[PDB]
Amino acid sequence: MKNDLIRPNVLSVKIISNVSPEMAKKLELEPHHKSLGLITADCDDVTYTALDEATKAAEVDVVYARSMYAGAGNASTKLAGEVIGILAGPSPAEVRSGLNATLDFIDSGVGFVSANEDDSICYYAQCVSRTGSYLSKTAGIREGEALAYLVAPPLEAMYALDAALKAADVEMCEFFAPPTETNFAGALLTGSQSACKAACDAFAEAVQSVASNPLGF
Amino acid sequence: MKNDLIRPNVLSVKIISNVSPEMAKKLELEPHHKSLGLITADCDDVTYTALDEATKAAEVDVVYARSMYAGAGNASTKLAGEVIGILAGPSPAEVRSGLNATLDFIDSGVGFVSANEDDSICYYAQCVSRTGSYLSKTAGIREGEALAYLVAPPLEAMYALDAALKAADVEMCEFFAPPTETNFAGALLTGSQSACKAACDAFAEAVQSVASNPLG
Amino acid sequence: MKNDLIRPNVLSVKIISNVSPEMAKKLELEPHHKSLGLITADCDDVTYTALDEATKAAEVDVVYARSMYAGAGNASTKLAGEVIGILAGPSPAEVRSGLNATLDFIDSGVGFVSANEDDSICYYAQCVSRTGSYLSKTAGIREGEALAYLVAPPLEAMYALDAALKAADVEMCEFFAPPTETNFAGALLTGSQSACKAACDAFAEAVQSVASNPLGFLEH
Ligand SMILES: [Cl-]
Ligand code: NA
Ligand code: NA
Repeated sequence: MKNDLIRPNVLSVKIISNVSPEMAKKLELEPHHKSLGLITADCDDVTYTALDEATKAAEVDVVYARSMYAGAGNASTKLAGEVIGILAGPSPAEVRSGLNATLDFIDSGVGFVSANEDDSICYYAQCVSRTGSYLSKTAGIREGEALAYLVAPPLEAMYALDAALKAADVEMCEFFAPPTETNFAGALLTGSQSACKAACDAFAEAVQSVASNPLGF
Repeated sequence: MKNDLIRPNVLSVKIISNVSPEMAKKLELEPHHKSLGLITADCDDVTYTALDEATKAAEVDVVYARSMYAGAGNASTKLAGEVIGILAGPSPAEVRSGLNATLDFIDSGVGFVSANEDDSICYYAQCVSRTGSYLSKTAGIREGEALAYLVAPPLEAMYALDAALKAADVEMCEFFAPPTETNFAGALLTGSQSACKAACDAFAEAVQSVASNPLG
Repeated sequence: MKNDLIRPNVLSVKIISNVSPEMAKKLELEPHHKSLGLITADCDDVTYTALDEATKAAEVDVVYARSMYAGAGNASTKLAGEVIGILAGPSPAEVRSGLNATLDFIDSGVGFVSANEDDSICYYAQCVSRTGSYLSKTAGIREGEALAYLVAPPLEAMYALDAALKAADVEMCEFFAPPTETNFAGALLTGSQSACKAACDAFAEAVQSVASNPLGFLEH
């Protein structure tokens, strides 16, 4: 239904001790990163937000994070979902803490929101009040600054990003040009917490406007 | 069934009147681009042809044109389809004129055509008699010159492109190396209108030939 | 079930005699690339291995080879599968021999293997004893050198690759970072034949290990 949360799910979790030199080199790991935590899930941008939160709760860095082509609904295998993330830390203890924090966030009630009856249009309008080390690096902002994390399907996102930019004193940090691997689009916007919230609200309203009247021009 | 039109459908259309500077930058718009026209549909190359047609009698530029991964049949949301296009113009009125032209073309009877009994193989063989500003730029020809816009699934397209090039006095301008985002392939060929027509006919026949004997 | 072969299937095969010069240029064909063999199939990495074999068996080069987005299961048309390969040679006969060698290999018993009961996790762990001209070029090794060709879905692959690198005296030549077009991941590793074989076995076991307990420590 409209305004329902689309529930995100974790599919697979694994820890590696004493990562191989070859893999460390290929992943451009820092010397302290001896352990890796792997995770996959069926919702990419929620998971990216979750991994960022994990960098606040534990001594881990996000060293790999990528989306799958055509989204979770089109996965051909059980554990692929639509995202893989890799946390790195000095030992399995730090990594375990980071994975647990990631899991907790994914199960916290955050998620994409449905814009219609059969949940075939949905969006993400998440105000991150304090970034961790991953989304702050992605956006090119100081760790701890706020972000509006806005994602919707391609036309909805372009229309709604424009509305969001006009509604608040925010800057465009990163543009996810359509298509992302999952055939969405969006942006990371920064500003005061107030400004990011205003942008989130305006984005949500604008996506809903297009969902309610897709051919109205 | 074979030779049936695969009807293209427009899914969403919206106009942005006074585009924000932040978006103008990320989209690399020109200073005279004040308004945007957004469109999505369930068939990309038809939409690209329609956008180009819109540039012919309206002051609009195609500033964004991208296809969706794995095509319209694999779309996960209702309005994504398999293409997004953005027109930019001096005003919302002129953008609307541009979109009106685009929509008219998409509904004109152009489209992908089925090559077999269950429509599981299809192709585009469109003679663009007179290009606009978009496809002429893409192919590297003069606005107003002709193109054969040829698209099919990957093996069929390679086989049929060779057939078209042998059949007609045309040059390859742009090659859509397999896979495009939709897992198709094709090319833009240029030449006289009669040569592009001869290319189109030969392409269609060759795609049909492969569909009829894919392992021979 | 676990250890079942996922049978690879060829969907289309065609020969172009005397390719038009216009095509020949865009495909980056060489003066002796006068004719083309085209093949599509529903399994990409087995086809890449097969095309590499063809370069040993016949006077052909692999001039084009790409995977389709989101894999064969999501193909929208009948013949797209998840891979297109193009062989080129001096004559239709050498291309014909090339394609015959490709087809022979694809039906040889090679393939992805299931890691679980419903075959929803699968992997490729192929020891190429002696590379042809295609995979050697891809890996940056000399033709004739051995490779472990390792592919699995993203988490399984990252885990099992790291396991294979620890298990055997191999080096990573090429990393297929997740996602490939098919939403898999893997690598080409080189070393002696026995070492590549050791990496393959280690890769396969590590993928099976994840498949048998996808949620790791959450499940203990
Ligand atoms: Cl674990
Ligand atoms: Na699908
Ligand atoms: Na079974």
